[PDB]
Amino acid sequence: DIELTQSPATLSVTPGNSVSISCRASQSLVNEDGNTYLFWYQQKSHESPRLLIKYASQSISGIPSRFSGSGSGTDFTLSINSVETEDLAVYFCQQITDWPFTFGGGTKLEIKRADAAPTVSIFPPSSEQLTSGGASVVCFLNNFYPKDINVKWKIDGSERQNGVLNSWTDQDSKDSTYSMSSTLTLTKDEYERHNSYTCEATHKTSTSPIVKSFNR
Amino acid sequence: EVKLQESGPSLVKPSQTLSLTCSVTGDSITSDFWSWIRQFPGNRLEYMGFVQYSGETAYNPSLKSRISITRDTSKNQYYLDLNSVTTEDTAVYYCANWHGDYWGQGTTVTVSSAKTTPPSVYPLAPGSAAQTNSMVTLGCLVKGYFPEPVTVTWNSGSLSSGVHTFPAVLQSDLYTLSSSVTVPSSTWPSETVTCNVAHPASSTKVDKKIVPRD
Repeated sequence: DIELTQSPATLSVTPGNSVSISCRASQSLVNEDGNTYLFWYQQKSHESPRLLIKYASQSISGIPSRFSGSGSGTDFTLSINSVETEDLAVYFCQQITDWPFTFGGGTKLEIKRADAAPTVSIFPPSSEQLTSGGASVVCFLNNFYPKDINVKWKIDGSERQNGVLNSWTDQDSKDSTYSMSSTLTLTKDEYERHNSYTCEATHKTSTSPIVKSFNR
Repeated sequence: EVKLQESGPSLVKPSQTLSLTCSVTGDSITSDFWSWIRQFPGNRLEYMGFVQYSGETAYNPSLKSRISITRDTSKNQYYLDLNSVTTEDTAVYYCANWHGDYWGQGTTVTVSSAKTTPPSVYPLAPGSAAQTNSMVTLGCLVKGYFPEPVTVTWNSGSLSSGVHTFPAVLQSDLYTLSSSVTVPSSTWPSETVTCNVAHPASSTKVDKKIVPRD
């Protein structure tokens, strides 16, 4: 089958700047009838792919002039000449010259934004959950930038590492920020042995950490 | 214009057959060729095959005689049947015209021998002490369910601008996700705020009111 290798796997950009995504095919994509079947797609979070370019460079109607395709044979490029914040998504190349039709593995485009500190919130285990016998303490770290960040849970000042589950949101198309959620899950019995529950966030936006805390 | 829509089961056990339906509205299916494309966890896409207006088909060799694509032209819908599935057949299934000009919304399908587990929906209200703040953040913890997916809305989608729904994580073979909403402190508890949670696999549809901790 014809294999498509995209490069790079991920890249970042500042609105107004341009970006360049490549697609390498294992063999020429020029059909016996001299037509090249290289298609380019844009896929946003929670959506199906959306076709942008057909036949390597032929523009679809309704796609901004921003997007352009070039290349031939085995080497193709998708270029966006003046990136808008809406443009964040995963981009794929596809060939329909040979059977079976194949896709490249995708290229993740991310945006650059001004730095931003996270809004932190801690929540005690709900009564319903404690009734069942477990105790999850949750802390939301919303709307920050850059994505790199550290969270530490502390029980009565004592640092806790085991029992934590973390989850990162995808970058926001509207404001280019990131969000994260951290949960420390304990048995009802273990939670009742301490009083102070603390969530601390360390991020570029500060030398000192943001501390959210509650006591039983 | 041309609008696509997938439908089918959320969970199917190994060795069984998976069957989906693509329902088309707008034009007639005799005006084009139609396909099935799936996306695995990792986001890799595999073109499954297509069916022409004459009933003729092309199937990807990777699906070693386990696939069948047929149609119901009067009903304006086409189908997919995949044999003796295994874990590897877990993915989200999309239907699209053969060139990818139009696509449906996609449908999540998990193949497993594990039993369906409905989520425990717990509310997240701030600890009983507080209030110097102009905004207030609440949340819902959707715990220990299987398989994926579940969807969350706050107040039936009336509250959307300050929402964050986080991707589920796996813990002891079960999924757990959370969602947060931020509103002006003058709206809650003054007015109610409820998170609506749906878990398709177990046919779960629960509304949980966020109550202040007294």
